[PDB]
Amino acid sequence: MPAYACQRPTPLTHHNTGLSEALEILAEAAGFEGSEGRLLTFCRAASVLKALPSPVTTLSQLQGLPHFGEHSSRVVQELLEHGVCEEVERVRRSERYQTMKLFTQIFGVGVKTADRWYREGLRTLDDLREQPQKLTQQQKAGLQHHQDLSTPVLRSDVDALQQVVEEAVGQALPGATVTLTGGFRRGKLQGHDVDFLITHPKEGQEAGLLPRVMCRLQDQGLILYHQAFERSFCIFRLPQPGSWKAVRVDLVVAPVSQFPFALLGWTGSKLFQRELRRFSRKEKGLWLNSHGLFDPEQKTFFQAASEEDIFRHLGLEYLPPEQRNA
DNA sequence: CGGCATACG
DNA sequence: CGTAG
DNA sequence: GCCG
Ligand SMILES: [Cl-]
Ligand SMILES: [Mg+2]
Ligand SMILES: [Mg+2]
Ligand code: NA
Repeated sequence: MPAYACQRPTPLTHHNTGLSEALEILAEAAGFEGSEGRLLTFCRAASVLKALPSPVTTLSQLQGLPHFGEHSSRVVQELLEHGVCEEVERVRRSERYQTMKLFTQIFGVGVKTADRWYREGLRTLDDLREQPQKLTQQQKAGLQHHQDLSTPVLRSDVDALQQVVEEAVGQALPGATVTLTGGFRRGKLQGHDVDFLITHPKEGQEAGLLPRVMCRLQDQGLILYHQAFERSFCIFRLPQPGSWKAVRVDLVVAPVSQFPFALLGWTGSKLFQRELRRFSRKEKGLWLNSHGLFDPEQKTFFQAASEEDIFRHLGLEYLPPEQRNA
């Protein structure tokens, strides 16, 4: 088992679901406390289990696996022995975990804001609704739409959204293309937002495109919330039988020269991208982001025509999106 | 021990 | 500070 | 919390 998540296939569904879920609770709690290193280790250990070819049934099977030391191994041992891990259950039940989870799920609210509200005594969404003057316009939107944004998006919904985005993009710039990215591109049947990447085959033509796209979607009455720019974090009106619901949609524009890098980054998973960028820098001495891949010694950027190019540049076996579910 | 990804709005 | 993967 |  290789130590980096980008060196191994990780399917969406796997053989150690309960164990991985438990480790991800501890990772999430670590993030709520600002412990980014512990969050990363628990996330990585969880991801190792997702990559295994069969269920872990005994503690012995963890020996030699990367990112399993005394703490993560103890969690797995308790789950194997008793079906529950007392540490995990205490987190789940805790008022701090539950409230930080609720608050950070609000669009516009991060860990820092959630933690401040927690220390001020706030615990519920209606607590926040009762002092709306201390809310940003983005938080106001997130709170008004919170209930809809909590219900998953289906692949049917995505197809309908992609058609309306394509219509707007086509008027904004004929020839521009719309690619579904994010979790749906990794094979998810549901998601909590939809991600699209927009480019144009003629380099430079995409400059200034996103404002034109957003104006057209807004004129069509489809935009419930949004803020020169190249990423737009929107709330869209999605038709439903006899009504509609709010859906988070991210729109991103990239020049075609950067499109493989942007496609790679926006397809995720988050852990996969962090691991790929860590691998690039620490093992290959190259600097990776969603715009390109830089050689800091020759001071040159790699050209890529495909994601396959990027994996080859980094000396990694190619993984399709469905195997990037780290 | 230091390191832990790297952007944009 | 928020957002993204 | 774990790795190198
Ligand atoms: Cl930490
Ligand atoms: Mg997404
Ligand atoms: Mg998104
Ligand atoms: Na949030």
